[PDB]
Amino acid sequence: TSQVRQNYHQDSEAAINRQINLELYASYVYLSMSYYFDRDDVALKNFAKYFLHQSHEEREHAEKLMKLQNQRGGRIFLQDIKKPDCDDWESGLNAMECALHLEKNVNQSLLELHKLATDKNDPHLCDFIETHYLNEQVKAIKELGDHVTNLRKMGAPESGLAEYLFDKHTLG
Amino acid sequence: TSQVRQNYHQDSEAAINRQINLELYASYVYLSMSYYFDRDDVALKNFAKYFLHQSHEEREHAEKLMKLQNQRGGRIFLQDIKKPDCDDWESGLNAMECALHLEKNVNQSLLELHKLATDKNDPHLCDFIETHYLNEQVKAIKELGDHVTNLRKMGAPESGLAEYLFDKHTLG
Amino acid sequence: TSQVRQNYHQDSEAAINRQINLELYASYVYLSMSYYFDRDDVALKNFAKYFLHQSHEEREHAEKLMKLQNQRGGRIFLQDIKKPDCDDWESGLNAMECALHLEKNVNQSLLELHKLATDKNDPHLCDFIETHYLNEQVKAIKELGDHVTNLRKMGAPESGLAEYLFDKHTLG
Amino acid sequence: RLYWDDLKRKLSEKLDSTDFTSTIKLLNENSYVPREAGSQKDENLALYVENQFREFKLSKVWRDQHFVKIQVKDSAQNSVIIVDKNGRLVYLVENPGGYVAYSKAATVTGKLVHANFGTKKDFEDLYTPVNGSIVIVRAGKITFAEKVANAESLNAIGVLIYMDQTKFPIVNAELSFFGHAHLGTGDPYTPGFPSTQFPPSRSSGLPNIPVQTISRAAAEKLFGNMEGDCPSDWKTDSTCRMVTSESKNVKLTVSNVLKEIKILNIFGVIKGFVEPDHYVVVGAQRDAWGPGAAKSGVGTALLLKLAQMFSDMVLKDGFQPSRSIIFASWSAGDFGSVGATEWLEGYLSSLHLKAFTYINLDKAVLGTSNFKVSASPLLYTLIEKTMQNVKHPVTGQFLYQDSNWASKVEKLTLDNAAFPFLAYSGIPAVSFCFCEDTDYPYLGTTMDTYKELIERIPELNKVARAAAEVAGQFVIKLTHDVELNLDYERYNSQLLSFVRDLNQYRADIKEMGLSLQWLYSARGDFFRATSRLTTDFGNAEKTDRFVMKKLNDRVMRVEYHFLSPYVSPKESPFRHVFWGSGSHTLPALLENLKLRKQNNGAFNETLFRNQLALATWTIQGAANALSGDVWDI
Amino acid sequence: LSFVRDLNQYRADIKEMGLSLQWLYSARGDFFRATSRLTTDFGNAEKTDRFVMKKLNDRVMRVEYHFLSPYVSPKESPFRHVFWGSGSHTLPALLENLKLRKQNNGAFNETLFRNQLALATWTIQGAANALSGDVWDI
Repeated sequence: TSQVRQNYHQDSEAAINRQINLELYASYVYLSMSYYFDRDDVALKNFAKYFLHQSHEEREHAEKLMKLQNQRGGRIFLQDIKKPDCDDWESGLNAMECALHLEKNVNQSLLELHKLATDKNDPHLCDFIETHYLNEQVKAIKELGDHVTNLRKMGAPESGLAEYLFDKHTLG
Repeated sequence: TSQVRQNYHQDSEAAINRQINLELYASYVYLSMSYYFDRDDVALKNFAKYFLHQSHEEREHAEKLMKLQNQRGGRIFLQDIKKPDCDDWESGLNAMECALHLEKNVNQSLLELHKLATDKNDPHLCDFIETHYLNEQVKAIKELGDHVTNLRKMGAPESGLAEYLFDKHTLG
Repeated sequence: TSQVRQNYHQDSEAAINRQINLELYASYVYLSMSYYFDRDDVALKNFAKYFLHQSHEEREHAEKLMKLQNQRGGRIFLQDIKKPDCDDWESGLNAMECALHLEKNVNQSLLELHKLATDKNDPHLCDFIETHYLNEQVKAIKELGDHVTNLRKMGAPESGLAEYLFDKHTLG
Repeated sequence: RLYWDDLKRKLSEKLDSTDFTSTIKLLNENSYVPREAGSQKDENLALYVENQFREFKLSKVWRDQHFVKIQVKDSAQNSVIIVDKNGRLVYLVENPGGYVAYSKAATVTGKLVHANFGTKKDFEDLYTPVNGSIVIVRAGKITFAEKVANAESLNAIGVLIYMDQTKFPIVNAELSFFGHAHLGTGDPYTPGFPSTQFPPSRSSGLPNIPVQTISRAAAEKLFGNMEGDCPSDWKTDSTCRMVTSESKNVKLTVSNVLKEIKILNIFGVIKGFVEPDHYVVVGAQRDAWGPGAAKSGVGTALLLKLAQMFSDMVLKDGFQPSRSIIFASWSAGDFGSVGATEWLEGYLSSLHLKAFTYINLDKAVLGTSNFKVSASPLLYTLIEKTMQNVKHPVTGQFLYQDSNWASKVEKLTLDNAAFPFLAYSGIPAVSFCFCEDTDYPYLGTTMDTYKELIERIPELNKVARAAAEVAGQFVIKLTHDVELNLDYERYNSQLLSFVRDLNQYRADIKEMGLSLQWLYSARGDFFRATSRLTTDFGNAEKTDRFVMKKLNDRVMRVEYHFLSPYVSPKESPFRHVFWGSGSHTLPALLENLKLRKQNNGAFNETLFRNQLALATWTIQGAANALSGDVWDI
Repeated sequence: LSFVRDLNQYRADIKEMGLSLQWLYSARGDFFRATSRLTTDFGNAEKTDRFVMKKLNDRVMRVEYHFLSPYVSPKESPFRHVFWGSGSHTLPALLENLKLRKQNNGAFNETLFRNQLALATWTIQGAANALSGDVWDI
């Protein structure tokens, strides 16, 4: 057993490994979305920039969980990073909707993780999740909701003008 | 067909997609190596920093290839990013040896890509590979060779003192 | 075999060693030319400065090839540096003509090297030669041609006034 | 002349001090390491083997040179690509390190369908129609050539082959491998005339579809894009899947090219003292795609050591073989015993009057657990007596442990150099090996090295030693005894077994107006012919080389008289009605007849009546050929 | 000899087809050698040794049969003898197909001829090799 390990349940260790994979998966989804908007037949550069930034943030989320695993004396176990569900994201609106769904899925996973940490009476892990993840998810979900709303109200996805102007004014 | 596409063979397009996956795989290998050295029972912080930097460089390599695909009017097709071959990298020396093997494999893939580009008379793609990848690989392979040599000469992996001092003097 | 060596033919390795010698030889020719113009009975200080700079550039060219040899896992093999063909370079014009001939010879050697690299499908080596040598040779040859032309038009070598004024206006 | 007991001892004690591993290691050096047929390294080894024969001082050593068309991979890479039917954008999955010789050079795009081993049965058991699709199959069970044929037979447009980890527990999943898909042996492009000008091939046995070998990694990446779990019956990796997703299909590009090469068969001979014009032939494959330690090295090593030993026994120890012993180092074995077949083809119908036995030395050492043998029934007795006094290298017990081993013997297959000898030339042949229930995984890869070999089999020297003893005892018995150790009586069991099977349809032969009476009579007549021959041998004076010559010549012709006289060797080279391939073999006759229980139109009553006739005629002819003098009936 | 002598009356037409007759000449030479060796062997044999005579006589007994073409099925064409049988595999057929090359009519069959040339050469070589005796004698 690790010389540093204390009050860290094997179930929590495993759940942290699963969360690491999910964060890496989210990074990959956003990477794919970003370059879709870089296609010459899509060509929305600020959508591309926005999603690339989101991708990099998810890699940071994964790295912090890997750090946590080692801090607590658990052992990192990695698995394949699955390719994103879609190759062609259809429109700015559809990509935003997919991102919203993704962030809500990630949030649900984090809430399940917190429930486990609570069940195993691991207040350090609870605080870690609350501090570094839970409000970040709430903010991300709210932002994506706001974006989806604006795109719908502007007339997306049918209006190419709507996505163009949103790209300039909201994401620019 | 893409309005921008010109002199870009479907085989080259596919090979670029395969290379994107390989770059992402290399990023993942280095990420895994990095956090191995962050374990409390390994605890070589400059090995960890070195490999984390290498991981981030590989993500940049992947992104540039995704940009290239779109520049030429090809379409990005992503696949799962396979987990690294190892979970426990054993020692600083063994990790360096694995990195050396990885970079040589990546180089071979790039040389095959260049051969294809040459066969399809795609000088833009040839120049892209030469400019952004081939010398970077030669430099990386040389650096890893140098590192492996020093670790061996110092008495690694048996000498924990060797890896400790290499961590401070070469990677610090 | 070197742990770094990959796609580097023994013929290319040998050709790089021959090129190292040629670059060192060129450095020596220019060193000799420089000090000819420093003689009290020649006394053209800017010709001397110009050729001394060229000499130092050739040493840099040699060093970069030695670096390349090691980068690719080849082994440097040195040979005697032959003394320059001439002791007395006769005039500013004649020295410029000799330099022009030298740079064209060096260029031919580099083109033969590139042909070999191409035949052995070594795109890294091709790019190295193109990037660091081929345009430098074209620029050097053009500059020396320009210099020879001006000296001839001004009335050199018969006109000591021509070489004097060229020394001040072009090389000063 | 020496006693069999002394020859046995001499052989054994020479073997005791023989160093096999050194030679196998030597053949794995860089001067020979990658020795594809016709390459300079192959040519190097050919020269080395030839020199060694000269040092052994064999009666004569010579070259049998041939020019043949093989296929090698092009400077352009073969590729396996996944296509999105949406937009038709492609993704490169692999440029395989290996290839499959004789693949059609072509580019094909379709759905991908798994068909297990691509056996005839595997295809019928498919709930997914292969037609118009590319097929992927695991290596093993049958040759690549058969997999391609079976698939081509169902209109598949291409074939991928990988080594699954269950059948090939190889750590490196990126390993690429080689083989060929020519459904025969010899050069497939053999125009009977020189040409610039291009003539079509005809009955060549060549694939009309692209076929390509891929790494397990590449296969699993393909599985990543497929659906449907594989039947647990296949006993394969959980990775495996059955069909591409709706939106995806695979594209295969093979661009292999034809190259003419100069192969060398290297021959040594120890001349016989009584009938030198008759020989036992001992051969091994010298060429390999990679290092081919097990594929090629073992065999060539045994070939060299056997040649040396027998030369010493003749010159020092007084061994005096009655008939000649020829040692043969073949080239282009990896392409379908091409070297061996080219030589065989010079003597289509005459060779069986000189060569009375071929012993193949290829892949004799692959493991430790088992000793396997495939051969003409004419050698079962020799094989048995030999196993009864050769010991297992690990175990210490005699190889002979099962009184019933002969009924469980599997027949020579097409990938065995022993095959063309028996089935095309009518020369009794035998292949054998120490092995496991598992294929040697590294065959046809760059991992077939000495180091790999010496690692899975640390007793390599002892095992190779046991392999040499069986081959050596074969060779001594065969050239020492005054009778030929060809047990012609064995074909009574074979005919019995065959008629016994056929008699399971004595009803269906009624509903067709046919009697089997003339066939029974042929079988009876063969029995009589062998009985008379045994009596003649017994009544012969063993010291009268004239009468023995006459009786031995009759025995030497048994095998050949089972080659069907009613089929051209060009259209179907494998004429042996027991062991060859085609509608003229006894097995074919049975399969056509088994297709009569189904009321489907697969049965071919007409064909059967011809098969029945030709079989009867062939068997009668053999019986009549054995009976001796025309006034004895 | 007679057959090649006839065939040699077209050493020109064999050029315009990119073909050498060299391997056929060599087969004929090899058969000549094989018979010469056999005559010598008979002379050097002890006529009272029925074993050596048996061996030499058996070789003589096989000459005729080795001129049956091994490359045609006896069912499709029973008369396989390249000198005396019937079909496209006989030496005469090879000549007749070639005589049809003086007429610029489409009767000539260049492809067939290249096969005929090949099969003839192979048949003749095979017979020469079948007669030569022990495989170490060449």
